[PDB]
Amino acid sequence: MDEKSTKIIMWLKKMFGDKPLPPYEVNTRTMEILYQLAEWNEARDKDLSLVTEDLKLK
Amino acid sequence: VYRELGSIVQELKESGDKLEERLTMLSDVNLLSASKPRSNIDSKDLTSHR
Repeated sequence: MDEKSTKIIMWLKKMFGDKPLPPYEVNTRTMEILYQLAEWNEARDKDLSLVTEDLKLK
Repeated sequence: VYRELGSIVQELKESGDKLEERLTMLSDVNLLSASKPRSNIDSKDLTSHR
């Protein structure tokens, strides 16, 4: 739980940049949802980067 | 007679050199027909890697 939590906090820091992370209720459910979202975003960002670079080449 | 023979040898030599250069060029592996596509993806093929 401690690893997933770290991944979420890092991911939120990346998404919100220089803006202070908004306070939210940290419970088992909110963490799971955020974790799924973080995994999904990371996987999609990777895919979109590869597509964007290819389109430049094309 | 020496000058005339000398000119003929030079012409034949220049032609010979130019032929060797062209043959070397035509023997380049990249120009030679459809070698069966390579089984491995070339490092230069960025699209297939992506």
